[PDB]
Amino acid sequence: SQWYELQQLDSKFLEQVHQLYDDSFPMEIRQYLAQWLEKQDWEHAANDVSFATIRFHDLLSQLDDQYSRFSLENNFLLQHNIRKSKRNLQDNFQEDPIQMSMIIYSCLKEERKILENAQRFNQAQTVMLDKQKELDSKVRNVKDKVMCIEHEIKSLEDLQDEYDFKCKTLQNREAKSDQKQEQLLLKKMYLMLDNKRKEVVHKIIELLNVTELTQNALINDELVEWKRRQQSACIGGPPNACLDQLQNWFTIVAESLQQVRQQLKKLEELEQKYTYEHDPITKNKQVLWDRTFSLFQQLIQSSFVVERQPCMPTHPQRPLVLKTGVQFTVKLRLLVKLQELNYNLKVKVLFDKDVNERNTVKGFRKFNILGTHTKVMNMEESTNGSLAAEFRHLQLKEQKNIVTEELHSLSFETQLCQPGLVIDLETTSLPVVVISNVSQLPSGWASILWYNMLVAEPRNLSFFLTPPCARWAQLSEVLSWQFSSVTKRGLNVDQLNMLGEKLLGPNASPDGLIPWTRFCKKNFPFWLWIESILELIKKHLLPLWNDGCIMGFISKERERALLKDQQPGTFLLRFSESSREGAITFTWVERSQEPDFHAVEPYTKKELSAVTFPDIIRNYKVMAAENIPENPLKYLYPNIDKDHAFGKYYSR
Amino acid sequence: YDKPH
Ligand SMILES: [Au+]
Repeated sequence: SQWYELQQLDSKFLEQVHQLYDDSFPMEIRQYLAQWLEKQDWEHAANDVSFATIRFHDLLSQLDDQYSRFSLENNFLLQHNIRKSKRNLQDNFQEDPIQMSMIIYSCLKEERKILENAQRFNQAQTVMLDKQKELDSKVRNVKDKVMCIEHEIKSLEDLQDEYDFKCKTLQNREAKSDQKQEQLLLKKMYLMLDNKRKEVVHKIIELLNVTELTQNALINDELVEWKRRQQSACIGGPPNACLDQLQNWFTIVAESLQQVRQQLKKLEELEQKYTYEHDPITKNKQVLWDRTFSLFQQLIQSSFVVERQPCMPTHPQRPLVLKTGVQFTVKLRLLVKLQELNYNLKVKVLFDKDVNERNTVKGFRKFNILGTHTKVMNMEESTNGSLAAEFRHLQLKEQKNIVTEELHSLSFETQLCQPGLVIDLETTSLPVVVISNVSQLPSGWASILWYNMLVAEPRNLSFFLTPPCARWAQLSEVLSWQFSSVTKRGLNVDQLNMLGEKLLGPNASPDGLIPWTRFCKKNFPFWLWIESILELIKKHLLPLWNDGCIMGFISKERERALLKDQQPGTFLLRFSESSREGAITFTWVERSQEPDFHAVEPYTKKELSAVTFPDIIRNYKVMAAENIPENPLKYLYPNIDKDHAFGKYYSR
Repeated sequence: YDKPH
């Protein structure tokens, strides 16, 4: 069916499919009666009441058949849903089937566009793809090699045992002198052990060499990259890759090391049983045992990371910003994962531990954690499980009696206790910002935005003393992101450009450079400004904004640019640059016996809370040159009819 | 801003 065909597209189209189904015509129906629907001549019914009415009841009857199909399967849910869908459909169109037909028609019709527009497979006729592939190889290698060694150690151990047994046998029985020259039958046996031992030692070394080398990539590339993405991701960037891939690489090399350790033990047990001047096991004994633990210790300390940065469940929109007295959560996790580690790692949270500013910086506020300070890392069934501790129940508290842009950090300590084995693990979250009142979130978020967009390290906490600058090519992206995360759409080239200039003047360059002072520093700043627009958009213009029926960012300069020489009615929707509250306004052109340009005093939520913007756009009215009221709003930008465009949004 | 609400 056309329905099926759609569910077979890239998540970018099926996402638009989503935005075609609301409670008016429940998608539940569009799917459970897709073959019936796709069949009917909706275009016709959209024009003839009787056909429409006939089909409306047919549609209802088709629902009844579907209800009974579910009754058989006892699918209590769908029975209930179908039931509701029918009841809805019913009292929404049983008096106007012509419109329900028009709905189904355009809905199916708009689906095709998407399948037609989804054939961009023409524009489809290795970066990380290859990288990821190599690591799997080295890692796999390390693995295999360990097993190979473990296999010769066993062959090594056996020979020695026979060998021993054979010697003992001779020197334990009842011209014999010349026959005692059989000592060579031993001399031979020895040259074997020596050679086999030297061999094992070689491989164990080679193995270490490799391992370390492969461990460098894993910890110095993969780990670092993932950490950086986690940052952007927390800042509104693309979804961060889960750990599973790392968690696997780490966990594998880890097992290998752990085994080499066992191998080293096995080797000494063979030394006890037998040694000699220049025995390799004895010579390498130490170096090896040490190289191994060295690698293994580094490995497992690198694996202890913050999987979910500090976040307040109440303001999930702003991760790294913590409000005093409000509860928050963080989640730690060890990328290694060995059963021999379950419940053996008690993790403790420390706020601002090892911080200079606690003394260095003057006034530097100081807070104290209040909830549960310690948690033990458990396993939790993912598709691969994972070894991690999570902290719900954390509260920050002010211990009292630059401005609020001071950074603090959360510390996580734990330790591995085993036989004559003890490793201390510690790691910290990205810098945090503590605030007292909600009003600071925007500002606070600004800091986090700056910090994470520029720094790569997890600690400095003094970043805002010499705030770097930002390459517009970079600030611009981060900004789009701020939108493409509160709404279904980000900022575009045109919108970005206006913003570019309002920061870099006219000579806007991808390599421009914006000081942090020209971002969150006679009326309020940029970020605070951009922020309050997102506020407005969110609580008063989402659909209009999402559907792209808002230009939002044009300079009054480029404003007329497009508005000059254009359909008299034509108007434009933009956000005010003036208001320190966030407001939109419109501008349009008129002919008055060149073009005349007009714009309304920006509308703020103060208004929009009383009358919908679309409604305002609808009933607006001004004095025409003929001293007779009428509203100049005729065409949206590319010549769309006022009603044509904002039609669905109209209150009534 | 030349025109009123
Ligand atoms: Au985050």
